[PDB]
Amino acid sequence: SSQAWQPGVAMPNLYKMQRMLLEKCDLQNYGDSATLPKGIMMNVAKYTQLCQYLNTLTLAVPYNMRVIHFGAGSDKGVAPGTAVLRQWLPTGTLLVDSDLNDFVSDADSTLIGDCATVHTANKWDLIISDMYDPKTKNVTKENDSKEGFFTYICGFIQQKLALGGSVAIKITEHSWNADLYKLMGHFAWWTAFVTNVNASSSEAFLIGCNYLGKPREQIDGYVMHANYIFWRNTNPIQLSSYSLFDMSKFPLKLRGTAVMSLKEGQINDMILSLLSKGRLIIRENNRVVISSDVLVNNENL
Amino acid sequence: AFAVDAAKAYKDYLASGGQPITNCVKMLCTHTGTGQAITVTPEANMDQESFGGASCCLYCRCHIDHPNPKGFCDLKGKYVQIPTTCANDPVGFTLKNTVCTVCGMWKGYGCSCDQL
Ligand SMILES: N#Cc1cn([C@@H]2O[C@H](CO)[C@@H](O)[C@H]2O)c2ncnc(N)c12
Ligand SMILES: [Zn+2]
Ligand SMILES: [Zn+2]
Repeated sequence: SSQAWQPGVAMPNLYKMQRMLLEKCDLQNYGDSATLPKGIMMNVAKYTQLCQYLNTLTLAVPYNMRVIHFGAGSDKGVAPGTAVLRQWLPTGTLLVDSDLNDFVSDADSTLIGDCATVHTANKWDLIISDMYDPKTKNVTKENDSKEGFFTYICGFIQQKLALGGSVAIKITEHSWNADLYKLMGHFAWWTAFVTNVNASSSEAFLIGCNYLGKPREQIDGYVMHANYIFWRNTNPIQLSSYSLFDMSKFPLKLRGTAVMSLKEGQINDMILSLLSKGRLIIRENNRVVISSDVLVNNENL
Repeated sequence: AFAVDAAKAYKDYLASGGQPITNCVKMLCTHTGTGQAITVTPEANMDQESFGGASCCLYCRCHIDHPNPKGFCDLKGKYVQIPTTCANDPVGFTLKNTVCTVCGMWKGYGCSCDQL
């Protein structure tokens, strides 16, 4: 295999370069399940593998790093994914999370409500989203690009992701958005990463590595999702929990990446090159302030 | 004058034979850590499991005020190490036990400060 000892499998570059037509996703391992370590939740395993894969990329990791995590609640009322992110991230990292439904979290701050109600004054170094509507998994209707929280995520990235920052956004066969794929071309590199514990599902994390704030590559997002499904359809991934048992190198290395404020005119090619290598973050280093919009109604008489 | 006594209530519910609070978030870790009780990152040793702190706090989990004039949570945002033998009820364990203020180990489950 070799793959079975990795945290998961990233979409090989050649599949990105195709021009496939969208088909239904039919996974051979559908219904297989990995053998999780005793007492470990799927979400803990899935996030652990996501973070293990992110350890292999050129993530910018500044002092006073700012991370925001959408879709962080569970039907259990807790935040397993947040707990893994906080273990992974350097101590002191500012971590905010959010969900439509109430939950209790280890994040430094939590906002409950539709993500579209969330606003922040500051920019972020990493955005993680596990947001998902299981009503999208309806095989009897056409599989078009979805709006909803994906429209929010696309705007949030363009407006509040620091240059140099990275994202990991969860998609599935039916939960996807063409503009989000298009926005992957505004990073120095991108992939769709499938965790080995959840390889029986069409889930992937769309990862954009080192944001550049402009298109480096023009991506047609309808075509790219069809390319992703083609890859999944033709490359069965063996369910595996092997990587969960070795946590010795798990922590994200505190690189102390430089943070600079810069105006548009100053983003020359030497800056762009540092951004592309994970060596620079561009944003203000002010205080982190967030809020949730609250709709007020009085239904008396 | 009136305050709900949530700690006592869980204790009595347990003694009455009720099932312990579940869905405490157990972490993957090396299990070669310091063994201290409450830490900024998982520190379980070979005899412990590490858990996300919020999910093991009675007050966090039951949406009640924290027993503290400040309402500050001892566990939220940290990791709590629980002896493997007691890991079926982390909330009970954290409630019924106390951390040595000198060495950071659980009194009776790592703290050796009272030894000759
Ligand atoms: N559609 C939708 C959304 C789904 N979720 C949450 O994603 C998690 C799915 O694993 C779950 O806990 C859910 O409550 C959303 N959270 C905020 N805003 C939204 N618009 C959504
Ligand atoms: Zn608490
Ligand atoms: Zn002691």
